[PDB]
Amino acid sequence: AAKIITIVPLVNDLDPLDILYKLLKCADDEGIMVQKRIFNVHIKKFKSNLKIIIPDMTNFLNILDCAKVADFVVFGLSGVQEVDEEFGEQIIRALELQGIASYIGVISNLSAVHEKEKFQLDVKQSLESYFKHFFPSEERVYNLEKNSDALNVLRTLCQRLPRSINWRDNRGYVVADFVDFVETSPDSGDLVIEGTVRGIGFNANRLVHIPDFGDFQLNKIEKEERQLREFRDMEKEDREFPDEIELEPSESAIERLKRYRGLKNLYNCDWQVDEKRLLRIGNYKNTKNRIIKETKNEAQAIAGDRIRMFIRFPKFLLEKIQDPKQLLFAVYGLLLHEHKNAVVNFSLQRWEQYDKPVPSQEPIVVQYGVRRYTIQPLFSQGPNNVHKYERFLHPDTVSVATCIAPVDFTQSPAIFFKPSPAKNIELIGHGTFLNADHSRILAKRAILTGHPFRFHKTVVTVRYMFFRPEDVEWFKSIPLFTKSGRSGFIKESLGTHGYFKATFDGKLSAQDVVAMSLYKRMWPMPSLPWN
Repeated sequence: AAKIITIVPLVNDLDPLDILYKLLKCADDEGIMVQKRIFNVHIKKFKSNLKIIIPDMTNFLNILDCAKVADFVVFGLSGVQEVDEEFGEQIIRALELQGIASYIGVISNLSAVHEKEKFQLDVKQSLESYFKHFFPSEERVYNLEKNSDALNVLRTLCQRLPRSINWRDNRGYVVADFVDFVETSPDSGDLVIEGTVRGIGFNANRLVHIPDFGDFQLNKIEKEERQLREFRDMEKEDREFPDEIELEPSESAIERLKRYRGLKNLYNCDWQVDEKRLLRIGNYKNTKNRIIKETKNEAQAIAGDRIRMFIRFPKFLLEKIQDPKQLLFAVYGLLLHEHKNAVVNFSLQRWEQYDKPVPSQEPIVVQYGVRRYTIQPLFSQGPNNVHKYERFLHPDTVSVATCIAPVDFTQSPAIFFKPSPAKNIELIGHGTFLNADHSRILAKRAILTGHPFRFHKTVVTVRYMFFRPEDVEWFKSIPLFTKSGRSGFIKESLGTHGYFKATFDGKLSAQDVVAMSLYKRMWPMPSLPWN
């Protein structure tokens, strides 16, 4: 069974094939050297097989995807060019946040630094400290031009036990060496795949996932600036006045507040899980552990088995499949029921240095594990089982983004992004799949404020909350409060423009602000896959 190595140059001045040559050369075997993008090589020197993947370096997602399947990631650093904040640095961060196995840093490049040798070494040392910043396990950064440093790296790749990646190792996966098709019906056929099994294995009675194609059945197994400023302005509004609603004299409160219900305090909410065909799960923690135990047991092809895998595959997709020795063709097992949609909950924290606002309900993409979906999330905070909906992702804390997507039964890392011609993509967030839990109720608050201005001992009279008597009358029965902590109730309508009379606990002043609080139940939205 081969160790999967992928080479990731963190600077565009580095040629990935140069790193490969230097690594291969320090095995005295000119029968390796003469030998488009994914290579199987024997190392008769450490008696080891390596499968070396060079991603398409001009596609961020392809990079991420080669790194997923990797046992070792070899990072190329540059002696003369700085790592780019917007590209290579982001590769480092995306690589860790999605889950990375083992990793080693190299320079293929030192001689390009045309300065005294104390200087060159101190550039290496500075690369070692930039690297240690992200990968503390990694003291040294290996000079691939010094033979004995090249040999070190090679020996490690061949012999050292790889680190593990939870989400991908608790499902099965395979990197395809050969891919061929076979007709069986007019509309479809068998996509035949050859590779070594990794992970927990495969069972023919299960589904299989190919990015970016979808889920498939197994037959058998053989051995721009405009939108920004508007969202920015709404973010500022919601920020200064949450969750205020300002009625105008012209409009109807009955019609504006149409889906809202009376509710002061959020711990007193007694909404059921009623109606606005999804999977619902008793306890997520337990069934997760049942499913993984189950699939491990029922597996028929086990890590290290050479496999011929027949996948029920439609013909119109054949056009999109490209050479498995040039781009990566990988196949991930799905666990029981990961095909089925459910009310799902991720966690989410802004990316480093991400300024732009990220509002609820807006098209965003998640990668979680290997899957990628366009979701429309509802944000809220970390109680009594109901949570305050927040219209915008808060500034500097972790939130819960809930929606309807297919369940994940590892607890895959999550990375959130939009497309944006940067590196054709815009990285906005990161977190992990927490949950299927349709008991999480999302409630959106609305605050109406009014000004008390006449005081007859017991009775205050208030204006500019409502602007029509018939609005005052519709909402008569919702409790009032003041930000100073008093509690109240509307007595009667007063006049014709929404003045009302209200009685309260204590005495109020004309500095006091009286308010009314309403909540609207917020329903998780559906999502669809992304390619």
